[PDB]
Amino acid sequence: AQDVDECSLGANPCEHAGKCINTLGSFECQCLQGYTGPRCEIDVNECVSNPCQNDAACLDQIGEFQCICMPGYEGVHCEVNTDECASSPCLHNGRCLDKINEFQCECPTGFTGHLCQVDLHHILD
Amino acid sequence: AQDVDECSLGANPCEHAGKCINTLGSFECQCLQGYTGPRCEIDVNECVSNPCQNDAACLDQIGEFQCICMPGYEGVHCEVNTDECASSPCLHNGRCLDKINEFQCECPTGFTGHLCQVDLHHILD
Ligand SMILES: [Ca+2]
Ligand SMILES: [Ca+2]
Ligand SMILES: [Ca+2]
Ligand SMILES: [Ca+2]
Ligand SMILES: [Ca+2]
Ligand SMILES: [Ca+2]
Repeated sequence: AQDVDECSLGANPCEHAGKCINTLGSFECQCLQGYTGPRCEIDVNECVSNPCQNDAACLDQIGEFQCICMPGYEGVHCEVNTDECASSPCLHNGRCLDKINEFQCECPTGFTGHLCQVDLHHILD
Repeated sequence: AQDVDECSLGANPCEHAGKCINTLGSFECQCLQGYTGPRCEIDVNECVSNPCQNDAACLDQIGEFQCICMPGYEGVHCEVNTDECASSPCLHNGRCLDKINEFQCECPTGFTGHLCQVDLHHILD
């Protein structure tokens, strides 16, 4: 069959607050974001297409995914390698190299270590 | 010429406290470590043979050299890459990888970041 407005019997036949739209012989559901199926029964797996980059963990949530980034990465898809050289950390005209969740200073001659702190022209004795 | 004991005239003809040994027609100097030359005049350059490894700075000193190591290296010749994994820093059965003046933790599934602190099996909600 059958001629009836399924949207007017009582409870909403569409799950997860979808909008019920009557048709002749059936009905249709206008689903909210993140829900699928004839009656919006399914919570879509937003992680199914592997959106999280750089070995991030994908969290399948309500109408969205969340990425948990590997250290040193950021962004919605963990697509951004954080720039550790942004604060220009190298002393004495050292050159900063960005790495993963860290930086490297390329010190000029006569200077060492991590931040080029040690003056070796200073070894005056 | 000439017949004379150069070691008995007065001052020591050998520099840098070398031992004066008389010979017929001359004399010879028995130099202390780090000195060379007929009269021990020269302070040997202990850095001449490039003893300092891994881009270390060589200091030419009295009868010895000293190496100034690049960060993460140690030893007389800076030949030792310091083992940062010695203290077993990785939490939750993470695997430690030794690097230069740093370490990397290879976390098992469900754990992140530097020391594998973050439990993601814990994202219970
Ligand atoms: Ca109908
Ligand atoms: Ca979902
Ligand atoms: Ca970076
Ligand atoms: Ca003599
Ligand atoms: Ca010397
Ligand atoms: Ca190391």
